[PDB]
Parts: sequence; C-alpha cells; structure tokens
Amino acid sequence: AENLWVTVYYGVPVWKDAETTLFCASDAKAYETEKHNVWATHACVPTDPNPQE
Amino acid sequence: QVQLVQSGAVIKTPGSSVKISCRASGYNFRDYSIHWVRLIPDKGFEWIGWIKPLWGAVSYARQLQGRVSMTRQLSQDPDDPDWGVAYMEFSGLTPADTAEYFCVRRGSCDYCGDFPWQYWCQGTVVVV
Repeated sequence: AENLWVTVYYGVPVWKDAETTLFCASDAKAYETEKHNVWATHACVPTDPNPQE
Repeated sequence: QVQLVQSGAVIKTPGSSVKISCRASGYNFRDYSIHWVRLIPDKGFEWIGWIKPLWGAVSYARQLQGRVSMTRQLSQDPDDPDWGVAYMEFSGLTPADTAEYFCVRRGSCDYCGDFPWQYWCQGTVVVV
C-alpha cells in the first residue's frame, strides 16, 4: 500500500491563462434590422436563448 | 419597415385612362412582386394583376385584359438604390370602374405565399 502509483485524470477542472481568437455573437433582432445596414451582424453567429454562467 | 405609398384620388371621365403609382420602400424592390387589387362598392375585391420588378414581367386578370398595363421604375439614387415605383394604368373607364385601387405585397416569411398581402398602399379612390 505504501507504494503509490500515478493514475491519469481526464476532465480535471484546471486552466492556464491564455490568449486566443474569440468570436462574435449577436441576437435575431439585429438581423431583423435588415436594410443591409449593420456591420458584420450577418457573419456574426447568434446568441443563446437561455445563457448560463 | 415596408411602405407602399400611392398617388392621390382622382376624378376621371368615361373613356379616360387612369395611371396610378405605388412608391415602394423599406425593402429590396426587385425581390418581391407587387399586385394590384380594386375594392368595388357592392361587389367586393377584384384582383387586377401582378408585376415582378426584375424584368417587369406581368400577369393580368383575364377579364381585364386589354384595359390594364403595369410597369415599374427602379430608384436611380446611388445612396438609396433599393426602392422603386410600380405603376398601373387602367383604360376605357366607365362608372363601373369607380373603386378604391390598392397596390399590395406579400409577407416575407417562409410560409408566406404570393397572395396573402401583408402590406397595403393607402389606396387610391378613382371616381368615373
């Protein structure tokens, strides 16, 4: 028993500070704005109906 | 917001022709047909025809053929290029043509067909 063995874990809650490319989210009413007017609302992905933090 | 604005009411003598305009704005004018329909006192609605703004292709109610002509003009304003005007000319008028004339456009949803008219001009009264 005294002898310990390493056992690997997948799904461990730990993070390192980072930098990375993020991406945009907007809502459906932004596309309902139509009129070919808003910038990049179109290429921009939508938001969440029930956001959770 | 879609907006259809027609020319004003007019009095016409029998044998005349009337030309009604319908200024359409708030959407891409080329992308939707415009229909014309008349509401006749004591007789109800009568569909007149449609026009498709891209080529200006048209279809006229069989019973009105020979008396109706539809045309359109596309905006020539470089910073406001997407609106347009639809015109309907109705000829050989008689008192029976005394009616309120509307230009109309379908809704833009997925299940919207061609004939359910979500948008209406304010109407043009023609008295012959």
